[PDB]
Amino acid sequence: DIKMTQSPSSMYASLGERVTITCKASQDIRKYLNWYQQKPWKSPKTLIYYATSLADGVPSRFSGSGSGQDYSLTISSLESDDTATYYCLQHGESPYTFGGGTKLEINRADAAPTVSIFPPSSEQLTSGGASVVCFLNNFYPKDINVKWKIDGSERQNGVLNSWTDQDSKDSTYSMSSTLTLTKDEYERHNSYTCEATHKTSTSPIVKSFNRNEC
Amino acid sequence: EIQLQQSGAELVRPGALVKLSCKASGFNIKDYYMHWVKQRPEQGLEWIGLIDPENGNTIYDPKFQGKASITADTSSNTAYLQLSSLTSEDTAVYYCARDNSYYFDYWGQGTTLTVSSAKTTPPSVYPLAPGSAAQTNSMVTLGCLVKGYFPEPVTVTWNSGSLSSGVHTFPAVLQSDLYTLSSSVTVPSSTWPSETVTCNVAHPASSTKVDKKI
Repeated sequence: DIKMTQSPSSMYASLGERVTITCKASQDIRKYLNWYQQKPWKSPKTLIYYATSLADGVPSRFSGSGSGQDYSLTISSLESDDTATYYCLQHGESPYTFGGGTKLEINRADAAPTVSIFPPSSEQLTSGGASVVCFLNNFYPKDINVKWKIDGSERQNGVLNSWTDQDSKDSTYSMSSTLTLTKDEYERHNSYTCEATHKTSTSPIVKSFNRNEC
Repeated sequence: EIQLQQSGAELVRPGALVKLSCKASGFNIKDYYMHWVKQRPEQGLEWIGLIDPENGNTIYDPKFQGKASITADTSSNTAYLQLSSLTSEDTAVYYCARDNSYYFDYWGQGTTLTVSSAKTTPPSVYPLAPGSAAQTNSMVTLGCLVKGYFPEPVTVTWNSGSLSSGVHTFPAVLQSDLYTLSSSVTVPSSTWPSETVTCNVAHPASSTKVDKKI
């Protein structure tokens, strides 16, 4: 019945920067608007209630204002752990309505990933499978590309790539790359390399190992 | 003190019905409104409905009329959420929350409801140890490969939660009725192998709980 519009959808800002998120309703909601913060895979936390009041244990760098149909939340000086998704919620009319949310990412200085590569573990080889894992940790920006090469520029398919969310402490990202194979096919090849290209260097990071497992 | 316990995870079939529960501790539900909130995978929060447990009044969002039904039992301090004629779109995390008149002050940890016809498959847990000191620092990077499980979720932990610093859990990727997830912990070269680093995995939908020392 009452439509909430949140803006922007996603934003990037640097530490010590002042941020402002907006929420507008389709009709005057009489100041019955709240703000929630959601950290990845944790239930939401209330920041502000009744447009301007600060909820339980929220820092003073958070504030809110607005009246009628226009509302805004403002974070005065960005701290690394303000990475989260923020939502506004109107409760002036039933049914209560959430805005679409805005994702905030901390802009930070580029960082190069530390790469690690693990061959198939014994436990797994014992069951007929061979998974090769490659970890790329604490890099920035998120933009990165990994390729797997089996015995040369002979690269492959059957890989699973996953990125964490942004770190609350140091504002970096991390990625896992898993090449999954059968014990059978693994034992027919010699070298396994995962290359990553990241703007922090014109050269690719070629991390390798030779099966030569005896 | 106060806690809202939820059913945690369930695999249900397309077309069937389900009843979720929310047991409150530390306070009487007759005294507050209890709300039910939904959140699809990479999506926003959606308000479902409320109930005044004191003298049973319920308000829903029209979207869920004749789909969702909320009940509550003052004698067992439990709010309920039954959904009917389940389809894929019902795969979400449903949270219950306590309304203090101003905002939602307590939330349950949520219940992952997966509507699908795949079967329950427990995870295989494999340790990731270095082939010599993971020299991409004087910190050793270790890990765990949690593969082939269904449905979501799994909660990986290190040393029973004692190790939270230097931890990176990468979200699951689905690949045909099966998910893969990994975690990495980076410790000082002085604490391993000298000190025991163990990863604990739990898969609620299959009652599997595994502990892998590396």
